[PDB]
Amino acid sequence: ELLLDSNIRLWVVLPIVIITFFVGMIRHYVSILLQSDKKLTQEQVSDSQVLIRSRVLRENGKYIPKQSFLTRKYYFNNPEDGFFKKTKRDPTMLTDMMKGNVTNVLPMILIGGWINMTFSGFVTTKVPFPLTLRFKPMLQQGIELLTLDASWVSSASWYFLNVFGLRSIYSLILGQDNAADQSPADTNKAFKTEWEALELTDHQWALDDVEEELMAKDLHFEGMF
Amino acid sequence: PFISEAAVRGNAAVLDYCRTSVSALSGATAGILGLTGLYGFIFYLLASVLLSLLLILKAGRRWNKYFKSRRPLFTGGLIGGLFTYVLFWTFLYGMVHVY
Amino acid sequence: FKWAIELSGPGGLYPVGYLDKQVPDTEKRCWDIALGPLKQIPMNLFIMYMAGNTISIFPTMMVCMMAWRPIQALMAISATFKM
Amino acid sequence: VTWEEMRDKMRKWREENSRNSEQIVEVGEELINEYASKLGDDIWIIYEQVMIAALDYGRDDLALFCLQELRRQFPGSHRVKRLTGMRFEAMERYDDAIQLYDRILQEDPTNTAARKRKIAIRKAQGKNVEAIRELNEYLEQFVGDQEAWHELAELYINEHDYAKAAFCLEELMMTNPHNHLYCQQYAEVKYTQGGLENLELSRKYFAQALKLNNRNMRALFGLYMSASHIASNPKASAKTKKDNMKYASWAASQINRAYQFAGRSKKETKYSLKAVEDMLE
Amino acid sequence: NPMVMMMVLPLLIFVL
Amino acid sequence: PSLWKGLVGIGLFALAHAAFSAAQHRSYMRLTEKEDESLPIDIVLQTLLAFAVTCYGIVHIAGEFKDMDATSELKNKTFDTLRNHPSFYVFNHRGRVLFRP
Ligand SMILES: CCCCCCCC/C=C\CCCCCCCC(=O)OC[C@H](COP(=O)(O)OCC[N+](C)(C)C)OC(=O)CCCCCCC/C=C\CCCCCCCC
Repeated sequence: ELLLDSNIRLWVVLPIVIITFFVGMIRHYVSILLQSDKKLTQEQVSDSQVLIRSRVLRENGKYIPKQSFLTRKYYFNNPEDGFFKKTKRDPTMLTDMMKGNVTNVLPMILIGGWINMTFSGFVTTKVPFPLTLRFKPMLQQGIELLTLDASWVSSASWYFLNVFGLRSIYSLILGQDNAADQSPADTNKAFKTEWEALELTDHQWALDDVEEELMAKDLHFEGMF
Repeated sequence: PFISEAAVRGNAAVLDYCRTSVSALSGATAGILGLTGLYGFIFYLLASVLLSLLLILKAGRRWNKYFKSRRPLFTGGLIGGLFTYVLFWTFLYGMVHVY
Repeated sequence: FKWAIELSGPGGLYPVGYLDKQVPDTEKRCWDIALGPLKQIPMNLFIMYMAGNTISIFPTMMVCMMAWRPIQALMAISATFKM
Repeated sequence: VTWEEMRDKMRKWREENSRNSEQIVEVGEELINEYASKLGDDIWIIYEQVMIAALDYGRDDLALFCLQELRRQFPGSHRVKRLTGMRFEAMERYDDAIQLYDRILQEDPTNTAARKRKIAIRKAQGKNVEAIRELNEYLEQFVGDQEAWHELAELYINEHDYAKAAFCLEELMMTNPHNHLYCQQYAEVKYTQGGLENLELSRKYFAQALKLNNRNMRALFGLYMSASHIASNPKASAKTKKDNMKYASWAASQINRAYQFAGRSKKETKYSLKAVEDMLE
Repeated sequence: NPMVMMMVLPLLIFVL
Repeated sequence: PSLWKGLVGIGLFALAHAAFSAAQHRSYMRLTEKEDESLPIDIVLQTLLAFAVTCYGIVHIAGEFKDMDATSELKNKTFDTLRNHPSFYVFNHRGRVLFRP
């Protein structure tokens, strides 16, 4: 094998892991700090909630009798009722959203570049599987060796492996669906597509056969205590 | 019947937590043993099915109300487990066998 | 029934959604849905192939491209069929 | 009996909206007096309930303490502003509360708490018609608020416009298919509303509630009595007559079973037997 | 950094 | 029970000890340079047993599953709770007059 310097472990192996871990935590906390809810006026939230009600009705109107459902239909999509017909209406926001989208990966690549400069010229760890020789130019940046086994990796790619393999740990400790990783706008068209979709939808009163499917088996009663 | 989003999300979260922890531990163990190459990767698969067996024990009987099917027990987030497994494998095989 | 009490009677804008009058108003797509990804995948594949040295200088981009249109479709084959 | 135990009990008593003001105010006072510093900001939400209970409990002495702490901690906060509004309403001080809610609305129009509190003031003043109108107007901008929807249904039931209440309960079930309480309440409202054309819906929804929960024995004998009323109605057809007789017989069998279980669970005189003595009648 | 540029060009590609 | 948590701790400790042993054994080779190229049976058995016990503990530590059927936790919700509507509270009831003002 290779008699690697022990001091490479205490200052190039562990610090990379610590930096990656706490930079991920920093990124997640900065992401939650930056997020601010955009101000919404009454009309937009009102129409969003209205289409929410329409979609949930389309989903589970089976538990509602037929006359109530077709009255819903009359109210939603019918000339005479009027609803769904008489219901319609470098920039800072683009720069802000582009910067927010950029800040999810670019800080990782900048940290990688800084690590590649700072820790250039080492052999940090041996990747325990035989990587291909054609992968040499990116795993072993800063090394002039030629016959060195491809399984030996410099600092930058070791940090990259660390940042790829630590997202699951982030989900483990930080919380479910954390933001530390590496990876309606228009209502008129929404109104029209809801119109067409709920026109295409049908009715099936799920209570037409509940009694017969209930009469078949006795009612569970144990555990009353 | 009537699935509840919160409960299924909690079940997915606990399964993912168990998978991530077991994959990290398996990486640490494979690094400890000094397994190298394909023989290492197979071990991970073995570890995975071991976890599956444990999950089968954890769900146990009457699991039909816990999951629609046993499939997420076996192949639930396998690649996410593999990434952390290889990370911890490299970590331990580096700070145990290389030096 | 000796205790059949009736509680209805007087009914008093109207609540939203209410309407008093009782109105009496009342292969194939799968082929296109499958051919969608079958035609969109080569586009990303063609872009990645035409990248050339750019793809070689971008090891992560190739993996993302191969996992976006392909791989994911194979992984979500059951989901694609169910959709 | 450790502070974690009463903290968890308070959390449970908050998750489901209970109104046992005495117990919750006692536990909250104990928590904020003995174990106030034993845990962090998690008592702050408690400081909400504790005052509301106080206003429910009538013990206004600690309401000022909680309000002053929250205000000194959270200046210019809409939640604390609504909380001050409730404090004002505790003594029927309505004009100042209305002015405060109007100020909150003009400071933030998307806030929903102020509208609910102002209509609560209106319904406390007895102006039921204007309260109903205000709720109808408020829903026109916030369709989908389940709590206000159920409150409007309850107000309509109290004022006895059972058609509107039934409609609101129907749309509530649209929102929540899986809650058997809504199904039971709607079955009751429909049964109260009219006759066979509504009795069929009432019995169907009672059966649906029973399917969604076997223990809702309230809805069990509600279905039983609805079937019995359908049977007694002359307008019922012969096939409908025999169908509802079968439903009533099944419901009676289930009632005897349920009361037999009520019997084996406890140990006393057989009132449940007396109870099924009613069913045999 | 040549590495930073060669790894941020895919980032622009990843966004697009 | 809570002891499960304690169990997993010792498991990690066991694994940690294995690491030390492995390190020492590596030094062995780094001072023996013989054609052994094999770990002691004791260390591999200890590592495998620690892995088994730690994984079994972790499975318990993960928590308890939750049922998908939405009518599970809602079964015990009596009608006396769902009707309260905390936002629409009214304080013109007999509670204030009956109790100490
Ligand atoms: C030899 C290599 C092995 C690698 C070790 C990783 C696996 C070891 C894991 C777990 C054992 C600890 C068991 C203690 C119980 C913790 C969970 C619990 O049921 O108790 C609850 C509380 C609070 O729940 P929560 O919201 O915080 O959990 C997140 C919630 N969820 C999972 C839904 C997202 O738990 C708490 O006390 C807060 C603490 C939560 C657990 C902290 C452990 C994570 C810390 C470090 C992990 C790796 C960082 C360094 C490794 C770098 C090497 C590359």
